[PDB]
Amino acid sequence: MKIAVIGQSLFGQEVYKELKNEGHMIVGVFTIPDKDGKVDPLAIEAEKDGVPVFKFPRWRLKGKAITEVVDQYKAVGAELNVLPFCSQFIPMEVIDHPKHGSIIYHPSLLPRHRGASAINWTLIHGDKKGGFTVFWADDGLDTGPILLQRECDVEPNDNVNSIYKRFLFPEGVKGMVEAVRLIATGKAPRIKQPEEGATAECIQKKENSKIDWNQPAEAIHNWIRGNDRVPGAWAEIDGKSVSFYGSTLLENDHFSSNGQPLEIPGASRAALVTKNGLVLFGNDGKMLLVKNLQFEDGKMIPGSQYFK
Repeated sequence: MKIAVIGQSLFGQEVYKELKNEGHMIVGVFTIPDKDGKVDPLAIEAEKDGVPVFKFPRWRLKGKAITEVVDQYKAVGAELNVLPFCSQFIPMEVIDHPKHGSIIYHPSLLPRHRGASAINWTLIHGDKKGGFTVFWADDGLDTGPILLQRECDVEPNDNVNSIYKRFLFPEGVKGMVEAVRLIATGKAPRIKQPEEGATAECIQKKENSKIDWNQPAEAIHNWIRGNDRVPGAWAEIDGKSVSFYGSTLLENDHFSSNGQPLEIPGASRAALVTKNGLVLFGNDGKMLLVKNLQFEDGKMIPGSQYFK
């Protein structure tokens, strides 16, 4: 069928590539403008194939759809919109235009974790199960009826990168391909999202990923891994913003060490720089271990190497 891919990232690129390879006609790719002279992976592949690329800065202006860009969109004659990691606001005029409307990839088990940082919140909340949903876009945010859903276990030390690389990305690509298959072959369902279990959270940015120290060790562990790598949980240390990566919980066989104390403003007590990384305390007397630290615009350095 005729598909417009509206989105970005290597995930968007892979979904484009697999749909193409399944015999679908990609009539257009609609992605973000160039930033720092880097073209989005989705745009790179499309161009290589001669598929038309569009890079709208915005689809809307003062609460009204920009007719000139909507018209460019409508001209490619999509029969279905596919939205992998679309970071743009898409007018309902566009969402509803194709005969099959639009499907969206969402990296959580809807109705839980609506919002653009669902992977982060899956981990921040310490969920035991995670996964993704392919759903039909409606006018709300991640509220449309479910086409399909796939689950995975969340590992205790999973960060955003590990669960994304292990499951959400490669199975997510397959799920999108399968969803289009079901649509083409005419049997895709529209399961209304249940009310029970619905949650919605905010977008994670550097600013709001600052560590709140007045939590138990386990919650701090979840906070750090839930923002690792991006945007990077951080705290001020010695006047400067330090980001934390590679968290594990630490309970026992202590205090071997001997650690070198590191004051962290707001921490329940001083941290310990040790051979195995940076030991941090929660407000419950318990410990976590951070393997890697990063300063602003910085390369990562091992927690063990803080004073060197």
